[PDB]
Amino acid sequence: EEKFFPQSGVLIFGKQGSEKTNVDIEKVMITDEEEIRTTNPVATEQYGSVSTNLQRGNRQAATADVNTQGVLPGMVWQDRDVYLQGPIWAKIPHTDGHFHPSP
Amino acid sequence: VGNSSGNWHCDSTWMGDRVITTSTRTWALPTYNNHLYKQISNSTSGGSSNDNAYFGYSTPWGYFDFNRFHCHFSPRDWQRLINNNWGFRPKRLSFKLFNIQVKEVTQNEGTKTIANNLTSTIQVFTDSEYQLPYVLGSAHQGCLPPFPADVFMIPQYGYLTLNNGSQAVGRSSFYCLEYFPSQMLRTGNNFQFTYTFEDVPFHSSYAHSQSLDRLMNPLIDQYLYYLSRTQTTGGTTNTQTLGFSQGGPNTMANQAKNWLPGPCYRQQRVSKTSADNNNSEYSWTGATKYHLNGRDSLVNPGPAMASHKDDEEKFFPQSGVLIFGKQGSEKTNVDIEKVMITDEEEIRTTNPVATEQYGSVSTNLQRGNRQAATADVNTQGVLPGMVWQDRDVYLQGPIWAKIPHTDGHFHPSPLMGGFGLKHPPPQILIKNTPVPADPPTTFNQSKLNSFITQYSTGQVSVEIEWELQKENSKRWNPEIQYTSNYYKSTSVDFAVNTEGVYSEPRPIGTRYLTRNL
Ligand SMILES: O=S(=O)(O)OC[C@H]1O[C@@](COS(=O)(=O)O)(O[C@H]2O[C@H](COS(=O)(=O)O)[C@@H](OS(=O)(=O)O)[C@H](OS(=O)(=O)O)[C@H]2OS(=O)(=O)O)[C@@H](OS(=O)(=O)O)[C@@H]1OS(=O)(=O)O
Ligand SMILES: O=S(=O)(O)OC[C@H]1O[C@@](COS(=O)(=O)O)(O[C@H]2O[C@H](COS(=O)(=O)O)[C@@H](OS(=O)(=O)O)[C@H](OS(=O)(=O)O)[C@H]2OS(=O)(=O)O)[C@@H](OS(=O)(=O)O)[C@@H]1OS(=O)(=O)O
Ligand SMILES: [Mg+2]
Ligand SMILES: [Mg+2]
Repeated sequence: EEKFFPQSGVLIFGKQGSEKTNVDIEKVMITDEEEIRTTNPVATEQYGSVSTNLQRGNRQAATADVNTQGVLPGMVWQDRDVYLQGPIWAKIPHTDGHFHPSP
Repeated sequence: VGNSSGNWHCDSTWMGDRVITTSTRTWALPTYNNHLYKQISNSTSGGSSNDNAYFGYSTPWGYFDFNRFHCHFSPRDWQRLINNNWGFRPKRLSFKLFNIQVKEVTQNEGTKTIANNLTSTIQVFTDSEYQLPYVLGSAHQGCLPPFPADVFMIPQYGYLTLNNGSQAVGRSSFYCLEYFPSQMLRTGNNFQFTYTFEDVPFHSSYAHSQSLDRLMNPLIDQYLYYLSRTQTTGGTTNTQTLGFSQGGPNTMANQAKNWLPGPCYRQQRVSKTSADNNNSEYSWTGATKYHLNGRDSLVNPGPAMASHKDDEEKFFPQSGVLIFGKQGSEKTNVDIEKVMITDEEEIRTTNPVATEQYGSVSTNLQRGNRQAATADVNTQGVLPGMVWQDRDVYLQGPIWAKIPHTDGHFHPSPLMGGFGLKHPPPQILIKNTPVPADPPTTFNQSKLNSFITQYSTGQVSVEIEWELQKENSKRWNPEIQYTSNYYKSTSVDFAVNTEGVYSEPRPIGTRYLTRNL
């Protein structure tokens, strides 16, 4: 699925000589993430499917779809890549509640 | 008898990075259930279903309720701490109870007389191993008098175990503290012990200067682009094109950010005015609640959230924040006139608004034939890239809590705000020595029930050492501070009405000092 990519999911880098607006795909270099398809799901894709209520001998068994999700124990992933044509490090917000402050 | 136990030591001190304070007060200790245990389950409930099920007992003993601030600190000092330091935590603690006085009481023909019975004694201890159900942290009332001169009584003690509504599973334990060591103490005999905390992140007592959405410079743009043109507004043939833009000093909303708002949970937006609320009883129905073993229940005093957005003073989460009735509030249906609802117009920088939606996500997969769907997202979970700040302090509230000794826990920061500990300060329990009344002259197989109604008093000492972080910021402009309104009022704030009974005009938070995010 090279054609499709997250609308705002990844990064965009215009080749040398790009104006400020409405430039075309001809100029930028969109970041393909066909690499993490091992651990991390696809944002453009659904995530899972869960039970809707409680099937029974009279009422049919429902199966709800799950697009958005949260985190739970038993989950492992890998943050975004590097892209030297991009940022190198970031700044963590000095607050109290933070989690896996990976950029 | 011919000697007192300990002076009255109750003041505050600011040695700088530390601040020691203690509160000396007096109490009273009445007998209970006539020194008898009880089995309190939904058999004494009288109404509730598997929703308010409870199976526990009632111990004749009592415990201490000093888990608050307005009862440990004075108003001014609180102000002192708040307006000066960014963060703080508790370091050391001590406890002393003495000058005990037992007074038996006879009741001859409605004509009762209170004499003194020094011959008696008392027994009290502390649960270090945390083998007893931690009760505090539930923020039950009957706390130390948020005032010094007034004395009070120690609340009885009762706990609960696993239960199947009106009954209990075998896995429903049973406890009896009288199976523990207790510093048997007679009058004239003093009592003291010592405790120390462990490391805990200082409650971030500060307000942020910027916001997640606005932490980026304006004068510049982002060499990074984004999809700002799905179609081509080149006329009436708005085909499917791909225009892109960068960090517009105006399009900063569409700009690029690296962090994300903390987790959330959708609440029901109510209002302080009446006519703004619909006309239906959703207090227990249209409310935000969870489910557990059928025992469905609320999901607050809180969540990890901020009350509302800008200029929405009228609306507040239904059950999102705390509620504190001014001095002199009954048990039910009192009106908004009495309580002091907690406004959270402070965290609108990091944490979203529970009464508000959270986000909006793609529903399926747009295409040239089928339209692009956009689903709404009220509830959420947590993910990397999320940062927030737990609830505030509210000295008219809890001070710390108790972490459940389990395996799986996460950011055990309390939902009632405050501090959590894997090994919290113990629970103090006391009882009056069972004085068996006149026993039968001849033998009897049964046990003794007859006693002498008696109680005692004494002084509660509690040294709380404190750590702090003061504002070192170069905020050129005068940040905001908290101060009693400088005008003239009839009854001064936190003052004693002409009847000695004093109250608190308003609740107080910490996030005051403008700390750069
Ligand atoms: O307790 S639960 O609501 O969770 O559900 C299990 C039992 O509830 C029923 C009936 O309710 S009861 O008053 O608690 O006994 O719920 C299911 O049916 C009720 C009304 O149905 S019924 O024809 O009288 O049995 C509906 O709603 S409600 O009770 O929640 O107000 C529910 O269905 S619907 O999708 O709105 O049509 C349904 O419950 S649920 O929404 O799935 O939770 C009985 O359900 S049943 O198993 O499907 O028949 C259960 O009791 S039972 O008599 O043993 O069946
Ligand atoms: O594989 S997916 O289901 O995820 O979707 C992409 C392709 O599936 C279609 C058709 O299905 S196929 O049998 O796998 O080739 O799904 C979309 O349409 C199907 C039935 O449509 S169609 O007219 O025969 O093309 C619907 O359902 S289902 O296949 O899941 O049972 C879906 O639509 S609906 O909302 O229920 O009406 C729809 O898929 S989805 O629910 O969005 O996942 C084709 O979809 S399309 O791109 O919208 O046309 C895709 O294949 S395609 O032939 O290349 O288009
Ligand atoms: Mg239901
Ligand atoms: Mg589908």
